[PDB]
Amino acid sequence: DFEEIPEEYL
Amino acid sequence: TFGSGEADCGLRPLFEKKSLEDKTERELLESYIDGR
Amino acid sequence: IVEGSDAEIGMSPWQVMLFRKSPQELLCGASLISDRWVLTAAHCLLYPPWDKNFTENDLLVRIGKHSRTRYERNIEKISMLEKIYIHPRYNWRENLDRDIALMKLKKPVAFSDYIHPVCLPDRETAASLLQAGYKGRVTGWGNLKETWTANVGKGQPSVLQVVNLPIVERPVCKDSTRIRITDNMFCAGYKPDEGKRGDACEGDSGGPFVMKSPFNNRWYQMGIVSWGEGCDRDGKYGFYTHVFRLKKWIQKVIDQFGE
Ligand SMILES: *C(=O)[C@H](CCCCC(=N)N)[C@H]1c2ccc(-c3cccc(OC)c3)cc2C[C@@H]1O
Repeated sequence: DFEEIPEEYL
Repeated sequence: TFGSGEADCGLRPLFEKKSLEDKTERELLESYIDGR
Repeated sequence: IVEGSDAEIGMSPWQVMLFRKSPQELLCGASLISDRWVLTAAHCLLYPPWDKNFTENDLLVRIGKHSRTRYERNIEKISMLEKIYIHPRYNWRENLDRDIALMKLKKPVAFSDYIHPVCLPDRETAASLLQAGYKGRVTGWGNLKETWTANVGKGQPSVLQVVNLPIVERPVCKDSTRIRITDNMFCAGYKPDEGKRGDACEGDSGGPFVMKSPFNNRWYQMGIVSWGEGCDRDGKYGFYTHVFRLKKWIQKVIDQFGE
């Protein structure tokens, strides 16, 4: 449901 | 140190710091035995 | 939030989203109390009956938000956790007494128009403001309608919602429920007669109950959204962790490291 966040946050 | 830094706490950049009120904060303040 | 409305922008710049990072979901609300410390409910992280047990690497904190589901590209800040602290006497076996937890962020957030900490109360702010009949304010991105009984009528909000609720007398609180109520809790909400409605609901746990002081115009966090039976059910009330009664542990842990 959430928009995709930047992969430096994972 | 001051608080945990702040010190600045609880004053919102877009409201208290510009002397602007939000839409419902009057309801809160009026329940505090109104005040005067 | 049930029967609330949309927050204004920058209305609650201490609101935090607790977000898990696979599957991507909102867990809970939370609040920013300094540049490095977030306050939430312990049950957001740790609840053995339901095999819930999050650690730091399971979670992201998101700060500065308004939209529930958008990545708010030049506005929100996402942060990682370095340490979770739960109250050592949180009572998940019985009644969620001492429902509190501190999170240390890996590195400090910068403040902005959208990101700004709330104050914690002192003795005289607590004494004066925590009185039955006085209204506080609750915010969050939780359900709009009852979900431990999953609902329609709209479901989930697009934007941060707000509701203002009265504190209720301790006897009416204790007489509304079969759960044993402690001094570390208070309840809030409108009575069946009073005409007005409103409540927190699922997805809202962990977030702030705040009041504004009439003496110095600052916002103080008086409670954490903790528990309640249903959402907005008549003759039921929301329960909140009493932030002032647990402030020594808060200080204790942010003084011990404390760096
Ligand atoms: C958190 O998101 C959610 C709801 C908090 C707001 C509820 C409200 N004010 N109506 C959590 C919730 C709610 C209730 C319980 C519960 C019910 C009865 C007895 C309990 O033990 C004391 C708990 C549990 C929870 C966990 C949800 O995450």
